[PDB]
Amino acid sequence: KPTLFSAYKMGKFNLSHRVVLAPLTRCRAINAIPNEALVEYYRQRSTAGGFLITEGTMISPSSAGFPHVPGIFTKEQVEGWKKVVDAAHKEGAVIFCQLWHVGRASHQVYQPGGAAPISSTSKPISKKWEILLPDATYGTYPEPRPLAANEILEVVEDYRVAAINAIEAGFDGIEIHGAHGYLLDQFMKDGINDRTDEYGGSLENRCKFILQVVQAVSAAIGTDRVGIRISPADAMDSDPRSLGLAVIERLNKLQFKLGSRLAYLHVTQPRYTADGHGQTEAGNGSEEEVAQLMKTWRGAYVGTFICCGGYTRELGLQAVAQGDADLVAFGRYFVSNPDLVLRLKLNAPLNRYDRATFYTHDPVVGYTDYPSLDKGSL
Ligand SMILES: Cc1cc2nc3c(=O)[nH]c(=O)nc-3n(C[C@H](O)[C@H](O)[C@H](O)COP(=O)(O)O)c2cc1C
Ligand SMILES: Oc1ccc2c(O)cccc2c1
Repeated sequence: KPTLFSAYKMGKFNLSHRVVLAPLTRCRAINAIPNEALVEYYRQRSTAGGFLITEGTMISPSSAGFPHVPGIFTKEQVEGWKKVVDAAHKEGAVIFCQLWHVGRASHQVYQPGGAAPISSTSKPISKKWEILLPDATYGTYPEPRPLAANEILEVVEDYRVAAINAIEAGFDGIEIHGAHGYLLDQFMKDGINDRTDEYGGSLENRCKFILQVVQAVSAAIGTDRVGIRISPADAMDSDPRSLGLAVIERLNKLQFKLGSRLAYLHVTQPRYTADGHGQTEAGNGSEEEVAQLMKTWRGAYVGTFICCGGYTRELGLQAVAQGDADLVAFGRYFVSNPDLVLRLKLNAPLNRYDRATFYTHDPVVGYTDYPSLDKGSL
């Protein structure tokens, strides 16, 4: 029976355990170029046969909504990534690049020529939320511009190019960021998508864009090198269950048509504890609803399932042992615990993470200077 520390065949790739580095935007890729800081950060977190997913990576100049996040749409960026990927591979890691377009979750300061961010809609994220600016202040999300159909195809092409570039850099594959209210989610979620054309209305129409992206990148680099991340549960849908199942149905159908499986489906879940980790005491209620959603979605998807969001050591063990997921990703714990895999294997204490340096730009401080367990001198 599978455990969290058991080997796994993720289609093309042999993994030695089920602990995954979740994608984590950290803003250390100064002027969008992966650098020596990123090399050491991913190297520190690499294990033999361990799966790593990079921070969200720009597919185009309009795809940014954070400062000093890496791109993979220029040769200079590809060359920077090669150094990261080579180091991870030297440690025996398998590593995927997350392809990220933020859509309306941006600001004029992030956009070429100060243009409006692009989206499904003209409606902005409400003033309830604010955006981190390059000068360490917080700003207001602006009104986005709704894409025309031909422009949506231009973005699909940007994903295709980014995937090709990822493989050129040596990445084992890519993950489509279709979660957390960013561009593709702005089309999926009926709370955001108020379009009246062929990209709006039906679940079929709302899933069109993300399916076109999956189709294009699969054609470019192979189904077995493509993972997809979603989060159906200011980005809400009136029926998260049906939305998740709608995406899953279309992925299953595409796999059956093309004759092979995608690398995986990756789904995040919300939590209801004070610190966002773990389970509430035996008898919230929204937690059981969400728990059931995750099992329903996994059950419906034909292939590898990665769960993420508030997983503890115990909940990760249970998810794999009970068959709820094949792989378990960890985000915040991996910020502060470079050797998180070893710490989980030993049930060792976990370093506290410092949220104040999640998105600062120092190559060392709060980035590569969290300690591993003392290995001593053999
Ligand atoms: C600082 C930070 C950066 C993140 N960056 C990304 C990202 O670039 N792409 C993404 O899909 N999720 C991102 N996430 C969400 C995480 O991947 C993860 O789903 C979330 O932190 C919940 O998992 P956890 O409880 O293990 O932290 C980020 C989260 C944090 C805290
Ligand atoms: O707390 C979060 C959750 C998701 C995120 C994402 O999808 C991209 C960048 C930063 C993020 C921060």
